[PDB]
Order: sequence, then structure tokens, then C-alpha cells
Amino acid sequence: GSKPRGKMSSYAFFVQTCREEHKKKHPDASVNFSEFSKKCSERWKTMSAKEKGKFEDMAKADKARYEREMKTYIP
Amino acid sequence: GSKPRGKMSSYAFFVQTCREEHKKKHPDASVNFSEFSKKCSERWKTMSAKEKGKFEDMAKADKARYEREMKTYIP
DNA sequence: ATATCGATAT
DNA sequence: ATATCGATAT
DNA sequence: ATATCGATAT
DNA sequence: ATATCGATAT
Ligand SMILES: [Mg+2]
Repeated sequence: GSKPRGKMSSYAFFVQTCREEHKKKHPDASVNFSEFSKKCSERWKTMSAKEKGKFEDMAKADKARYEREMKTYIP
Repeated sequence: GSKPRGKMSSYAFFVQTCREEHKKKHPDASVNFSEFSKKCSERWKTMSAKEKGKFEDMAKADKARYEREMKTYIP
């Protein structure tokens, strides 16, 4: 086998949603990576635990994917 | 210890020099990652075999770094 | 360490 | 797999 | 890309 | 066994 992909954190899932939002608001634009990161991170800082929760549940699931795949990985 | 950093390819070393060039030509601009990557890769394609050679020697050395460090890595 | 945002190369 | 280009969070 | 590994065909 | 191809993992 191959080395399993690293764990995707709750923030990593959240960044994907930021990019979705951004695409709808600016369907044309190239992403300014530096500004985009700063904006997502400022938005995440102000989110409540409720809004966060769905991203935490994605992360819990990927933590499970990762633990499962690592069982069989032989380096 | 920690996992050694992955091998830096001849191109990865080149992209650092592209950014240097770019900063001198456009000190004020934020990097458009998508466009930067496309321009770096066009430049790499047309760069002379002599110029490329120096990046290939950095990569050879980093390969040696990596092989040495991996001897003592325990996952 | 490794991942996201894009594109790319080794 | 892993790295670059920037900033960031887990 | 590339180094390495396995299956196949000889 | 060995030469080759081409998948696999990096
Ligand atoms: Mg990485």
C-alpha cells in the first residue's frame, strides 16, 4: 500500500466551504491565496461552536478514515 | 526524531528562484498562485540545459541529505 | 507534519 | 508522496 | 519525473 | 534467470 493521506482538520474542511462561498460571490476571479487564507481564518475565529460542529464531525470521520488506513500501512 | 523533510526536486528549487525574480520585477504585487505556477513552468520548459543543471545538482545534494536522514527515521 | 486554497513538477 | 509559490490551523 | 518492484515472456 | 514493460509509490 501507499502512505495514507494526512488527517484533514475541521479547519481544512472549512476552508473548502470558504472557497465555495467565494466562487459564488466571485465566479470569475483567480484566488488571491494570501488574502483568502487571512479572510477564512478571520471568519473561522468568529464562528460559534454550533456552526463549527459540522466541520468537526467531518474531521472526526476523517480521523477514523486515517486510523483505519494506517492499520495496514507498512513503511 | 521527526520525519525528514521530503526531497526537494530540481523544479522545487527553481520555483524559489522564480519567486525571487518575480519579487524584483514586481515588488508590490501579491502572488497570483495560479498564474505564477503557469509562468514558472513555461520558464522551466525553455531554460537552457546549463542553467537547469545547477538546479539538478541542488536536487542531487538534497536527495543525499534525504537518504542520509532517512537512515535514522523511525515511524 | 500535514492539510486547505491552484497549478505544477519531480 | 511531496514539494514550491503565502498564510494559516489542527 | 523517477526509482523501484512485480508480472510476464523468453 | 533475465530482459522488458509498465504499475506503484514517492
Ligand atoms: Mg504538503
